[PDB]
Amino acid sequence: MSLVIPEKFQHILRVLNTNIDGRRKIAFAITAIKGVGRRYAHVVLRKADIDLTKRAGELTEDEVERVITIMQNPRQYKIPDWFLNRQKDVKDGKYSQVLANGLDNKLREDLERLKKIRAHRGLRHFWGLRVRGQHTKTTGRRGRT
Amino acid sequence: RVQPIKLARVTKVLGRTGSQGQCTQVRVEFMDDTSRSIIRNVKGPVREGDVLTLLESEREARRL
Amino acid sequence: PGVTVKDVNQQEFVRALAAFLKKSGKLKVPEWVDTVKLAKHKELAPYDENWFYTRAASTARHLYLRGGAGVGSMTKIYGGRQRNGVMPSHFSRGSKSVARRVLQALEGLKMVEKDQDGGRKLTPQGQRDLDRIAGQVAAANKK
Amino acid sequence: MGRVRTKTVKKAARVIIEKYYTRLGNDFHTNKRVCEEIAIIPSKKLRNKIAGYVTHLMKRIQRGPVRG
Amino acid sequence: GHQQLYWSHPRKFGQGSRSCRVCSNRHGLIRKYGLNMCRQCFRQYAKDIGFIKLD
Amino acid sequence: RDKLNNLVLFDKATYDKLCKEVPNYKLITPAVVSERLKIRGSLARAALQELLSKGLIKLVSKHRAQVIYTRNTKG
Amino acid sequence: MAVQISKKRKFVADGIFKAELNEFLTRELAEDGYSGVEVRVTPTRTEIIILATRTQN
Amino acid sequence: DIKLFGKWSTDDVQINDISLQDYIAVKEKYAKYLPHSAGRYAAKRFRKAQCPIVERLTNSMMMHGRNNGKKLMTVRIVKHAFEIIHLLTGENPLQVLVNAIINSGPREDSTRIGRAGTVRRQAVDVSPLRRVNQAIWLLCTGAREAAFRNIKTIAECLADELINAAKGSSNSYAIKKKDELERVAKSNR
Amino acid sequence: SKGPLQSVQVFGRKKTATAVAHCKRGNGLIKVNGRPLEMIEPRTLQYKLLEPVLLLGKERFAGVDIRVRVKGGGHVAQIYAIRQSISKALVAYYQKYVDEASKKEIKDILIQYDRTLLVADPRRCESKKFGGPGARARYQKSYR
RNA sequence: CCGAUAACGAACGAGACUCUGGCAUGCUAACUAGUUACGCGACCCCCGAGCGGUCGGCGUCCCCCAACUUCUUAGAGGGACAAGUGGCGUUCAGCCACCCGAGAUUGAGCAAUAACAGGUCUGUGAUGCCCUUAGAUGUCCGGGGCUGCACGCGCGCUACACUGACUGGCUCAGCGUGUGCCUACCCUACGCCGGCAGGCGCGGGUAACCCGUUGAACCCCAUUCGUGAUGGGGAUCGGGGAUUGCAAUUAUUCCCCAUGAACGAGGAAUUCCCAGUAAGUGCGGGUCAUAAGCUUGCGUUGAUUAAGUCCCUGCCCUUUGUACACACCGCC
Ligand SMILES: [Mg+2]
Ligand SMILES: [Mg+2]
Ligand SMILES: [Mg+2]
Repeated sequence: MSLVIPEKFQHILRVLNTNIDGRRKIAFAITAIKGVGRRYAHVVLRKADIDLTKRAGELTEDEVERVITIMQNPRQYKIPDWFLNRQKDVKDGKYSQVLANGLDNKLREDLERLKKIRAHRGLRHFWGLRVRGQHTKTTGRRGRT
Repeated sequence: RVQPIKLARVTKVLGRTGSQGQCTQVRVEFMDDTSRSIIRNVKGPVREGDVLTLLESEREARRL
Repeated sequence: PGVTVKDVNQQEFVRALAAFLKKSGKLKVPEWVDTVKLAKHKELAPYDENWFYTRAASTARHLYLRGGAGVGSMTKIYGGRQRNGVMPSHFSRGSKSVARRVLQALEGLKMVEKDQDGGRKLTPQGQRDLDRIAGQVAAANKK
Repeated sequence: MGRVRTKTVKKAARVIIEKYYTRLGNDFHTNKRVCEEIAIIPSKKLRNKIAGYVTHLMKRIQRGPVRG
Repeated sequence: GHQQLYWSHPRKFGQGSRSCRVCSNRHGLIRKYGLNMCRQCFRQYAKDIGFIKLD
Repeated sequence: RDKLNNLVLFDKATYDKLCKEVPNYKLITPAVVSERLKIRGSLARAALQELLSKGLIKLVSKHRAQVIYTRNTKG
Repeated sequence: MAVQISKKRKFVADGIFKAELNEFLTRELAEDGYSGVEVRVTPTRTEIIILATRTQN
Repeated sequence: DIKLFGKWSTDDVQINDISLQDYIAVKEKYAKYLPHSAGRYAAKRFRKAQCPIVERLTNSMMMHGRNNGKKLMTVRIVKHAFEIIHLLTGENPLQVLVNAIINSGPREDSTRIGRAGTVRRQAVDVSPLRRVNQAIWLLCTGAREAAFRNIKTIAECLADELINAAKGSSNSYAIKKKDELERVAKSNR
Repeated sequence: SKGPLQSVQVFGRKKTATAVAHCKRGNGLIKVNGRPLEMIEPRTLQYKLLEPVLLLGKERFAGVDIRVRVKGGGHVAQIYAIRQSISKALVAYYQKYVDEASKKEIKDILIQYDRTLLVADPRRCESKKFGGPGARARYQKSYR
């Protein structure tokens, strides 16, 4: 009841292969995982069915292992297929949500496959320019100098 | 050595001064000694009949 | 005293009605309540997990205040400013599906019905219970 | 500031005072009433400006001769 | 010249579909109230239509 | 003016001091109590409402942008 | 009326017709002392009267 | 009797200096139930004096773009500030506000055109209208610059700026700028 | 105690926000748009709406029955139009059905408190010109 | 304008004028605007209210079955003139202040004599002269380009945060558009399906009849966040879905999930502005198969400072100099 810090608390704690804060709210603290935003964190925690007002160190270890399974395998846990990151993948055609350095692997893969096929988007990516059709006469000068 | 602060009552406004009109010449007599009337240069919109604080008595207002 | 909903504070009245609909289990909810966004201009899910009962409570007094309010009327009512990112803000309407689900749920609850023209209106039992809860919440508010 | 009259209203007031003096008066409403009928002013604005100047000159002439 | 490609380009919309009803220019065309008029032309004929700068 | 690093929750040293010293000074507000005890501020609001439900203070304003509490009147 | 058009477009169309008519009559009777033209439109018929210097011409 | 914000009678107040006595509108006829009345007090000269002072407080409070049209927010701000100062002092919030205004008002300033070629800063006195304007402006901007980057709220900082100005505690923003202005007035009097 | 047809209808408007009060004989009660003034939406201005009745007290409001309908404008304009509608309707009903020798001592309180309670504010808006964002603000310019 | 006064009497521009806005419980009238009262209800009420209350529920032009215009609409008019009074002034033009008054300077349009070798031949079947005219600088179709980036300048939007952000709830606008001669392109309520962007079926509106009682934003009320480049910011970038079109890649637009960059109030410099004004804040029109970060209009919330000056920056007038008169881009 708005009590002191319990003994079973972690102020910095490890999830997958990266650490997340403890003082933050439980949903906002886990968005630091590279690939999950506020909406995904909130929906997977609502499916985790726990107290949302408690911080990240008040999450007991069984709740840790509970939330990570949901966040890793959303499609079995009634998460809508339109909610996911890798909808209709170009490799397997199977929806998934990519997290941490897995997302880094996927993005690097997209860049290098576009580079291999020598598409205009891939060439713009390699040259570091803009890829979404916007102008380049006046902007980007911070990144260029 | 420091002169005591007192008040002066505006009798009438003489004109605008300060090379930009920012100041306003006024004729004021102290209610403490109603015989003595001096010109002072004020800062801000001042009407006739209002009073204002004066930190000194000897000092008068020159042009500008 | 004959107390009508127009005689009571709406901030308290809405939560009173939502509490009543929470008490009565006849009202139905869709399974996607905890997942979907309430509008195009919303940036986050609603904080309350009873937001559906809140929505029904709001639209109940809205249809009481004026009838003929269809799904589009509900979405215009519940619409809000869209931040548009870097573009200047604008107005966007609410979700059509959430208005459809709430109005159809009230219709199944059978205190609202389709009119001789478009839109829906309260049954007399609807305002009967609305003024009942308004009277009891007014008594609790005053004393 | 900016309430000065014009020569068009001033001269017409002078002429009507000099020609029809006896009928005029010291009431503005009366002055505009007589002016409305004995003079042809297309506009109400010009009409009552003429009447006001006529009244002011009436106040002047009742206590001192003027250029009129 | 050949019948098929002399007009094969669709111009059922866009700026090429419409033109000024006075000078056939497609720039600054005013389509309000079905005017369909080049602006420098409408400023010329404004009095005739009945448009008056009341203010 | 380099870092705050406030306590998100209480401990042994802070909870007892809050309980013993809060009902003495005139101004009982979430921001002021956060300044005094280096607490987070969500915790300050929660602790203020828990102390109000304990009865060691009385509510004053209760506005959605800022609440005011005050020490008990002595009599 | 779905076949009929808005009153705004009606007045716009009539003004456009008057302008085109006046321009064409100018370019047609410039040497004939063209001065002006007017139209009285009634549902029965329209009467167009042309003011010129030499109506014999 | 007037009960601005439902309390804090304005009949028990007083002004120590006649110069601001006729230029403060906290009196019974210029006492309003709320600090919100657009009576067109800027239409001609010297009408902001007839404007009630607590209206002026929110008037000078709403500044700096993000809140430039909001009067209701500044009204609830002055409401909460009055509540806070009365809780932590016990005397009349309006009376202590008047005392804060009087303490903060800079009696002298400079003209900056004391000579034509070079800046000279001839020291001159201040009309009472400029006095009240400078005082309220300094207080409002003092609260603004007190609570821009902290947990401390605008109502709290307006309250304690008024308290510090009333007591002349030398740490208030308005008091400090007044002190600096008097210092430069003596510097180039 | 049974005189019928004792009714007036007095409007009050400011900034394209009109509010008409229908005043008639009845029990002392108040309602704007079918809800009491105490249950108004911007309650931070609720003292402005209860201000006219607290001026002369409920004693002269005990024998009156008034209902107001409001349309147009925004919230603050609605508030000001409502209060001036209330004051004007009360003073007009009073002057109509009883003597003005006692209407003076209620009109003078209103005028000495705030002229807007009986005289509407004429200022509405100014036109935006094609040189800048608004009525008098102009667009930027650069010489270099 | 007054006043001196070899000038008097005029004329144009200014003013005047037209429109705009506030005031008329005065007039003219309104089932394409309504308001009261009445009769049906519907519900709250019975402690008892009972001529109790709410209804943008239904009617009293469903025509015999009520009135009126207060609200709205727009015509005729009126109304404000420094009119009254105190003071200043040559006591003149006028100025300041105050009462009564809705209003004691509302905004605009038009704008002289002239000049700028100012801009436009790319607005024109306006136009002299010249260039080209069949391997066309005519014209049509296809593709690209008009977007392209070491850097520099201008107009803008977005923020930098707790005076805030998020969630929900309460909640009030006015300008104004809306189905097409070419020309195939309208505005849209309601019901259903989708989470969204969208799709389907039924209508209404060529318009004070429908969209629409324009349920807007901002703001207001509660919760959560907590000084952390943080739940501020959403730049960049990935994956996926719909819309328009013949065609979307150089991403047309919009939607969902993803990364979260700079940015912590801005050096020298410099813009705009006096009352419903700056500003914040949305909404219409123009653009349009698709569309606004632009612009033109409207509405909401709504201030600070000043009633002055020639210090700066420009402009005019008088005097003056001139060897200039093609008029200093001069002459020599
Ligand atoms: Mg003129
Ligand atoms: Mg993203
Ligand atoms: Mg010589």
